[PDB]
Amino acid sequence: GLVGRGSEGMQFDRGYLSPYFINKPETGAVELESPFILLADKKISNIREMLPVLEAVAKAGKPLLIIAEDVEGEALATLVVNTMRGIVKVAAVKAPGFGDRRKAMLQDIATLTGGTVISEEIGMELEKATLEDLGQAKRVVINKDTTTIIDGVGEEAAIQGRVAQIRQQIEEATSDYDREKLQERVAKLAGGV
Repeated sequence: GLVGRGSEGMQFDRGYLSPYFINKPETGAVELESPFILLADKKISNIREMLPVLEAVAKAGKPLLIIAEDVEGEALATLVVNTMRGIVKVAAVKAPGFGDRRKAMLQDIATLTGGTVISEEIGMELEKATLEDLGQAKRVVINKDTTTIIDGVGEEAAIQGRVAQIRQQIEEATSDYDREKLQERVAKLAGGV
């Protein structure tokens, strides 16, 4: 099953949470150059937990892609109004998958991009997130159905280590279904380098 080409980015089947993020109307897509990337494993709905990071990226002068369980209510509303006013170049999408796998893929993305997942179970506060926790990529492209992360800035050794972790998980898998879902994570990681 050789792939006769180089990587084409890490792509997952989640699209923009608002059409007002679209900055490339020709292709109905959001294209962000050198974006910061926020990874959170919970639903973001309060403006309170969104402003700190927003002011941070606004200060650095960089676009931001937010990947969380979901982004809605006042939080989403604040992202939309500020993006339309041109104060920040943001886009929000739901994290891929569900359950434990959703969490594992959020970590795949964090590792690929040099970011840190803002994890609810361990007590991490979104309002306490800093630029250091944000991941980065050369570019991201989001349309109605997908999100593509191009050239994540993660440490090469860390990314290779994550692939090795998944490889071991595959050997320990008990079904072709599980093995293919694990292999899917490997292919996505390989696509983002």
